[PDB]
Amino acid sequence: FHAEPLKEIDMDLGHSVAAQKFKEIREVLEGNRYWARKVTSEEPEFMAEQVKGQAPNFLWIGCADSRVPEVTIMARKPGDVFVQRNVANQFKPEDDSSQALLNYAIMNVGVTHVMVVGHTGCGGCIAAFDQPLPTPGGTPLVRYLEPIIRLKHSLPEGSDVNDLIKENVKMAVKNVVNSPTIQGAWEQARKGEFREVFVHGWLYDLSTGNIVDLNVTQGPHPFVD
Amino acid sequence: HAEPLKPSDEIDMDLGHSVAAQKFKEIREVLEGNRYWARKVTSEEPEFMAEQVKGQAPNFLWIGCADSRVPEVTIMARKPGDVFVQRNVANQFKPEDDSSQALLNYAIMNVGVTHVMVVGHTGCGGCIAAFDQPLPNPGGTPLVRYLEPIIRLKHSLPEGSDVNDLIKENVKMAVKNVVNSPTIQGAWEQARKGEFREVFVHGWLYDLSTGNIVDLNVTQGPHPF
Ligand SMILES: [Zn+2]
Ligand SMILES: [Zn+2]
Repeated sequence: FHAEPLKEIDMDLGHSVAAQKFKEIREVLEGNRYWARKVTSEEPEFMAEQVKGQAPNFLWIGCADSRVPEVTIMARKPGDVFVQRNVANQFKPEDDSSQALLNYAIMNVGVTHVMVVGHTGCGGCIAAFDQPLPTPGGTPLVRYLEPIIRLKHSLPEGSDVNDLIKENVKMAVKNVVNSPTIQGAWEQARKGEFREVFVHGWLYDLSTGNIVDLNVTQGPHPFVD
Repeated sequence: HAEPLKPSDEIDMDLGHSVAAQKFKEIREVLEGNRYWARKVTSEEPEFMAEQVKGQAPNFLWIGCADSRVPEVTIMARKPGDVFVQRNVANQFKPEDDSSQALLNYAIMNVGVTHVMVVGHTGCGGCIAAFDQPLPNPGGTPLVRYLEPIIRLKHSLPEGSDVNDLIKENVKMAVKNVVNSPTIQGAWEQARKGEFREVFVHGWLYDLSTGNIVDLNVTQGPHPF
């Protein structure tokens, strides 16, 4: 919603303790100062429009991996893409976090397209790839990765890391589709009570920089062409 | 002598694989933007793709909000490979979640990050939603269940406190939660024994009015000063 202008809060980056002690911190904050000056002057109305609220058309459900920033790789702007990022782009149906996020995207800010986006070189999948099925689960990671481990064990023999990565996107897509939020949106949309919303599964290919559609899109109706 | 196909033709052909790009101009637009981006990067930076294929070594972990107006890489003028990211509604880091705890630990132990920034933002709908709420009859929709700690926080703040006050305190609460994490504790105790690099936690506030990131100066490291 509506941002109220700010107000001890101190804007001069000369007064940031960390920026005084760490070059890398100063660099990033100075990067931000320069970004803001630049944008303020090439689109004086940008900051003003964004203070009013947000209307992203997309929700990106993606991985924490530093190589996969959604706005850069989709060449978008702030305000285009509502985002969840966690390790190995999971959307667990039991998770309040994820259901709250998905419901808010769709019902409160007006998202139309939901993309689950995996990527090659995904350490979550690479790590799940050589685990045994749980009886119970070593670390927070192995436990968190349980559904991806189970998934690995349902793959045809000779399947590689990229097959796991791909099926993990499709599994997240199914989890999203089976949420109350989307099932509810689709029930309404079918009857013309709500806009149609779509869930997509994509894979970002680190070797090319290209997003590849895995074509597992679903909407309120049979999605064929 | 034979000329390559022009980029726009190659891109149209490349996107033929995507059913949805054939159905939604919005989707085609984002996949075209991506392809133009990837072409450019590959041309200006012939070995970007090569290095990112090999692995990642970000110095930062960003713990931020899903809000579409707050993409970390854009507003800090960074490149892919610089920032490992968690994004959820209103930038929570719940100490009992395996997902957050696994992400944090993976970032420090596996990925090698040195700085963890909790970043809140003005106009935060997560905070604005928890400002209105009475207290846990134990939570009437999963958003309310997810915003409990912020709902709690809200009721502890002095009378006349506004949204921006809650947003700031939410960052500090999150920072407190990360610091109290087993991961941070065990990096800090290990570091004080001169066995691990020092890792630091910061609290930032992104001001949508100006585009500036405010350091709230709540940085913690293994030692004071
Ligand atoms: Zn990943
Ligand atoms: Zn927010």
